[PDB]
Amino acid sequence: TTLLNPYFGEFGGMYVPQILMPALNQLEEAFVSAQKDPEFQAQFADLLKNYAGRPTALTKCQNITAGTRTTLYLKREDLLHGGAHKTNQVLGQALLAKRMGKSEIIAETGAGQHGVASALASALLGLKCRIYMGAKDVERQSPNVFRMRLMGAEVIPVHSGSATLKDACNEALRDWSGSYETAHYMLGTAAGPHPYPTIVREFQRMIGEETKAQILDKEGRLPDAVIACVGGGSNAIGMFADFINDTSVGLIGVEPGGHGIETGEHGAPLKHGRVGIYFGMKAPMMQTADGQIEESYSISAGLDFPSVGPQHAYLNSIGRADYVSITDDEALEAFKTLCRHEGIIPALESSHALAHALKMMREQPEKEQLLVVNLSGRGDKDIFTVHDILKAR
Amino acid sequence: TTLLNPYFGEFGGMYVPQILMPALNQLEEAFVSAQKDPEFQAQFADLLKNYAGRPTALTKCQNITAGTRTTLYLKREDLLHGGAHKTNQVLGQALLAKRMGKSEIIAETGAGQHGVASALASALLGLKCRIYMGAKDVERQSPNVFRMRLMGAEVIPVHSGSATLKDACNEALRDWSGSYETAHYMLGTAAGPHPYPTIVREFQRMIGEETKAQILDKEGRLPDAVIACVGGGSNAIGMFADFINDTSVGLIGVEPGGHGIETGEHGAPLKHGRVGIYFGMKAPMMQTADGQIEESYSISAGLDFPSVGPQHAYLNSIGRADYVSITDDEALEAFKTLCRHEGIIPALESSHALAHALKMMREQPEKEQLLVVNLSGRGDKDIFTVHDILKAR
Amino acid sequence: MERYENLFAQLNDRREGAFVPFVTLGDPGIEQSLKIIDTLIDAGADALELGVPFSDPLADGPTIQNANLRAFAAGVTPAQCFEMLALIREKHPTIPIGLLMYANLVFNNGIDAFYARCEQVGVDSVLVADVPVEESAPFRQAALRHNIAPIFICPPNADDDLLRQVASYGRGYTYLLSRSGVTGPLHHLIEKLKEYHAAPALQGFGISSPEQVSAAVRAGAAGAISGSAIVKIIEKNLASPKQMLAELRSFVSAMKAASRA
Amino acid sequence: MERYENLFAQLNDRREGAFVPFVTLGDPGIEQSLKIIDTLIDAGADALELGVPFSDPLADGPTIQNANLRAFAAGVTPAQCFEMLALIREKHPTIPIGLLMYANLVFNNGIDAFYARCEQVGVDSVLVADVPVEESAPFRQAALRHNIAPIFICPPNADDDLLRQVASYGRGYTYLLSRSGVTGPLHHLIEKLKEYHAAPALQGFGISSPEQVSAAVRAGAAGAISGSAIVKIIEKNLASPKQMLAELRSFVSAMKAASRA
Ligand SMILES: O=C(O)CNC(=O)Cc1c[nH]c2ccccc12
Ligand SMILES: O=C(O)CNC(=O)Cc1c[nH]c2ccccc12
Ligand SMILES: *Cc1c(COP(=O)(O)O)cnc(C)c1O
Ligand SMILES: *Cc1c(COP(=O)(O)O)cnc(C)c1O
Ligand code: NA
Ligand code: NA
Repeated sequence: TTLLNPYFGEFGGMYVPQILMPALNQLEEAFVSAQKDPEFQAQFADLLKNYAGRPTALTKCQNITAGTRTTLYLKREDLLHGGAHKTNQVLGQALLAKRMGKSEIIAETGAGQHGVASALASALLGLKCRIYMGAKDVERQSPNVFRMRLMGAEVIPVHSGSATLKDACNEALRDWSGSYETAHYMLGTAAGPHPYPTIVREFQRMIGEETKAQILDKEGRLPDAVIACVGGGSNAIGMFADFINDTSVGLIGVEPGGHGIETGEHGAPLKHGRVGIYFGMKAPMMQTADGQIEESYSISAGLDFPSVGPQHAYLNSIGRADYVSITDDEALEAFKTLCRHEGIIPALESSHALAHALKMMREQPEKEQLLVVNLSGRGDKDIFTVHDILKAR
Repeated sequence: TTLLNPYFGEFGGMYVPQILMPALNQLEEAFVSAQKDPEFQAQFADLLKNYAGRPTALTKCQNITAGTRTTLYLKREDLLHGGAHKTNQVLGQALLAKRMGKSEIIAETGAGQHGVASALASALLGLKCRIYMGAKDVERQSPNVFRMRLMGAEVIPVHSGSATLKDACNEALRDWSGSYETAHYMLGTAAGPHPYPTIVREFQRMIGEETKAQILDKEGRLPDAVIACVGGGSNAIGMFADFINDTSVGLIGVEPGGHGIETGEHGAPLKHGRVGIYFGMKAPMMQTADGQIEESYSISAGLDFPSVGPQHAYLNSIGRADYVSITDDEALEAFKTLCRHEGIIPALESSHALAHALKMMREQPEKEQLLVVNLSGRGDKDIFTVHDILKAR
Repeated sequence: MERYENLFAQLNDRREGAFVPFVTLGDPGIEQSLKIIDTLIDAGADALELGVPFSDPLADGPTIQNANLRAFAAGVTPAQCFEMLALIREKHPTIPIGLLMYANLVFNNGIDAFYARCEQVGVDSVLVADVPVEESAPFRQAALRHNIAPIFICPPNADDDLLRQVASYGRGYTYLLSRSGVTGPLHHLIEKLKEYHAAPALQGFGISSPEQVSAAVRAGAAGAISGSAIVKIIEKNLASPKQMLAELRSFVSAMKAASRA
Repeated sequence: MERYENLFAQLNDRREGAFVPFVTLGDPGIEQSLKIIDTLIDAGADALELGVPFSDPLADGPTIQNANLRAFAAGVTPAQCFEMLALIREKHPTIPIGLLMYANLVFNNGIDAFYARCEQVGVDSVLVADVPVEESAPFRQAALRHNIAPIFICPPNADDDLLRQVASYGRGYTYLLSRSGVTGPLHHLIEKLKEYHAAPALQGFGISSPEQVSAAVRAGAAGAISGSAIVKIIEKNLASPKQMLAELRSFVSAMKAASRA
């Protein structure tokens, strides 16, 4: 039995070993409880506002669009404490762990940002946090690894399998299944077994609510399209949710195309992968033909999740959302362009979403359109990779 | 003739070569004009809000103060676009350059942050920006140097004299004095020749206005003290100004004590320097006994300005403000402590101000007090220096 | 087929409990794997439990994670494992053979076709580690349609609702888990399981010494399964294949002997 | 003393314009500096202009920034420069000697005491590069009290208000700047300056060839000052001290000759 639907059409579910179900049922229950509890909401609202900085601005970029008939706004999650949208849902998940009486937090991280984020929520809120990270990513994310540790978290490297995020995601589960009674598993994206895709969505949705209000305030009407990168789905579902019932509003998700779809070396399972069952759920997966899970590739470390949230696969299948891809070059061009014409260094991740907006504008410059891009994070962390590339080139 | 007083008691003035005065008179005039112009104010308010993120939160830190009778709030300039308070005044100065019809911006920078800041304001607002930076700081601030250049600014290294910020400050002047007619000099702190200390103050004062409102909203009354680091004076005067007429409100400025006042190797000219005339003004200077200007030392690169704003020397001399110092160790302890108990990585600069608050609390834990610290920036940029120190140790 | 029902009845006529070791197919290589398996049988296993190497075995501990990696170092694929199974069934008629699968490998090229391929190689059961009863429908159906017994794990904290689902939906044997965590007081489940006519329980997770096999049977379980310990042996002996089989032999005999009346 | 008034009157009786080179004291070293200076005189300078090395000479171009650095490489300090001045006055009675100072070095140990030390070594004027007329009071006072002429710069864009301040407040000569920028159409200022009985103007900044000295005098300026060019010569000859003095000699003679009737 669950209280909510664990499925978005055919995708989603709860595929975990039997020993973990009481944990997901308990979590679902505590989340359902929390959403009707005014104290919980007021406490969440208060950290998002006075600790994390909400609401985030909505920024019109006239320099980018000049000479065209696009108007473009970026929702500045790069301004949120922590530097990316992930801090929203971690605070919510932490209050949940609290509300369940758990005292420890477990989280997985690839590029480091969800690990930094769970460690900051943990420190603030009195939880003991341990983070799993694949040794390959450890090697290549020392800033992050040191940030989490300055914040009292313990960082545990994962050496098995490809040693990256999916292997962190396995190690997180293994641990949860023997400590769930005291620990809560702060999953890092809107993915995984129910009720996580729904709870991550609901704790990121303020991004779309505030967008809507702001755009109505500044323009008098809803956008023609909202665009967001899609690594595992949290920022995009966050920007989309509140516009889902607004049929005239385009939802465009951007998955990394890496060196190029035809090359194989990409991160776009929703449009170029194949349905599978992994990580607690049924969704598009990057996988071989025999069914082993493979890694996602992208010039940006954070769109590494080799699968995608179920709700996006559903949205796609019914037509209600559109998903496209943007290559590393395209995303680097968009990065450059923002730095030089609006003076915002966007994350390479959010670079993908900006890049598809710029294509929308450029390919048809006399089309009349009002776009919002979700600038899911800041790109300070990417300054050197862009540096090394522009040097080799 | 000027329109406003160029002096704060004995300190300040306009000591520039005769060829630059028409430029400072013109600037003063344009600033006086702007402050009475509602269009200018509305345009400034709109970038601070929808581009820079204002207002910034005021954050209560219960974990830090537990077990004591201090209540501590930090004003989150670390959340402002750009990551530090400097973005406020640069946007104001840029609109000024605009209003004067200039098209080019000139700025000096030490640790990089004022250079990044003037380059982002420049990019947004259509100005051509060149930045002067001492070759020693260039060497040691590549991230910053590359950020400014991603944002279209030209970075010009300075090899003369100690090759640091003061030598950048000379090179800025030299250039202004032959291009002032098309260029505006975006000085980076509340210092230098009038009208800069007054204009930087007035374009940073929103930090104290919002603090006041927020603290009245959350606590019902004004703080017992506001504390802020003092590198050249802009963030602190920004936090102080609006409380100056509130006599019961303490203003405490924190200058870097470096390895220790007795050692000589510090950055605290206001309390441990000697009055001099340099950089367009009369104020406390780090200087030899024969009168050559020396460098300020500190573990944090941004409190390097070897002098201090005039208005702070005045405030100090009449008793209305207090200035103290905090050493590198003390500032590193405070850095650590914030990372681990509130999950905010503060700038080493703002670390000094937090450190003095913690002393206020720790030395008399049963005193009843409500402090605000101005967290002037984020410490992402300092992660590695803290790393290398904690490794050697 | 009814190999489990047959074994169970036979063992019950001997007053014996069942002893079933687990290995990963193809670890450390195919040939050696086939020899390990034959040695496990020759030493006394009552039934096998065999894993198909999978990239992301989120319910296993390190030991068996190394086993999959070694199997992957040697190129072993599912299509190879099935050929392995086929020659195992060819060599031994009556031994029940259960697979331990992860969901993706069964759902990959169509669920039904996975259970059909199981039937044509002679497999008797399949346990899918990351499909809980709540999600078992498609998998249990496809299983019964091809005569394979779908195995389920009964957790130590199982509540009565779960007990009944397991007893209703499983066949061949019931995997009684001794503990939470990953591979590395049961009397109640066991009575309740008999009460609901569950398939006979095999106690699993952490069985590594003969005393525990004996203790399981005394508790009322029809038997015990041991894998980690079996894999440990492999992983300890990689440098000497012959010593590998010899220690496998001795451990299995010791385990089997303990289940005896 | 009245050395400037005296020189000017003498030059005026010769129908001559004045030629005054600038150097930094102690560049490249003290001894060599003293010899440079004597060579400048022996070659014909009418008055000297001497800088005291300072750390942050924000109104000078590279050329003279190198001069201060070389002087600092050699340890030269203000107290040393004053001893230098003293032996210069001892050697040459009547030559006007002006200093080019930065504010801090004059305000450092008390403004008044700086002008007093100037008087005791025999200095005739002091120009302080970063003190505009608007801020000149303390400096001009202290100057007149000790008989030193306070020099001011009249910028090319000077408006009538400024013209009058300069003419009123300066003494000895007026520094007529040829251009904005740092060290590296004047007829109106010059007439207006005469009109307000300013001290005689010396045209400065960028004078480096004899033609310009002649052009200044024709314009009505009482003379021209050249420093960058003089310093260039130094900096070009550091490897050979003797060639240094010889080229200094030739350039100065060439400059001086050009101011002649
Ligand atoms: O390692 C063991 O001791 C026992 N293992 C089994 O019974 C086989 C097994 C491998 N992975 C699993 C996941 C869930 C249930 C059984 C297994
Ligand atoms: O370099 C020159 O050509 C002329 N320089 C002078 O007349 C001496 C000088 C040095 N620095 C200055 C700053 C302002 C005015 C004169 C000077
Ligand atoms: C982590 C991250 C993402 C990708 O994860 P999502 O769940 O897909 O949003 C995207 N942008 C930024 C800045 C990230 O940090
Ligand atoms: C630049 C900076 C300072 C120092 O300059 P002020 O004018 O003294 O405020 C302090 N804090 C931060 C974060 C800075 O970037
Ligand atoms: Na993905
Ligand atoms: Na200072």
